[PDB]
Amino acid sequence: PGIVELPTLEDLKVQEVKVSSSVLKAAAHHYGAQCDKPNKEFMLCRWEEKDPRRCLE
Amino acid sequence: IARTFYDGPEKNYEKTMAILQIEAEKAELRLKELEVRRLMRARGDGPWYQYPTIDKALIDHSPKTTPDN
Ligand SMILES: CCCCCCCCCCCCCCCCC[C@@H](O)O[C@H](CO[C@H](O)CCCCCCCCCCCCCCC)COP(=O)(O)OCC[N+](C)(C)C
Repeated sequence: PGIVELPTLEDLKVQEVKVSSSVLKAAAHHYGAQCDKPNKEFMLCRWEEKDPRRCLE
Repeated sequence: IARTFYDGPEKNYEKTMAILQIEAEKAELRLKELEVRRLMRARGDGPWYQYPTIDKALIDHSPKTTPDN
C-alpha cells in the first residue's frame, strides 16, 4: 500500500513553551489577543491540509 | 355457397402472413428481452436492477472540531 512518510526527529525540534497550565490560563486572554495572526494561520493550515506533516513551520 | 358464406383464398393467405409476422416479431422480442435482463443483472450498467446506495447529500461538509475530519 506504500510507505508512510514521516518527518525526521531533527525538523520536529522546537523551543518548547515550558510553563504549566495555570500560567497559560492566566495569560490566555492577552495571549489570544496578541498572538492571533500566527495562531489563526496555523489553524487554517490545519483544517485545510488535514495533515499534521504539512503545517510544521 | 362460396359466394354467400365464404371469401377467396387471398384473404386467409394474407391474414396468415400478418399473423406470422406478428408472432415472429414477438418471439424475437422475447429472446432479446431475456438477454437484456441477463446482461443488466450481471453488470448493473442499465436502468434495471439499480439497487440503492447512500445518498451523498447526507454528508456534512463542515469543520468537525478536529482538523483531520
Ligand atoms: C335448391 C335446394 C338445395 C339448396 C341447399 C343449400 C345448402 C345450405 C343449407 C344449410 C345451411 C348452412 C349452415 C349455416 C352455417 C353458416 C355460418 C356462417 O358461415 O355464415 C355466416 C353468414 O351468416 C349467415 O346468415 C348464416 C345464417 C344461417 C342460420 C341458420 C338458421 C336456420 C334454422 C331454420 C329456422 C326456420 C324457422 C323456425 C320455425 C320455428 C358467414 O359470416 P360472414 O363473415 O358474414 O360471411 C363471409 C362471406 N361474405 C363476405 C361473402 C359475406
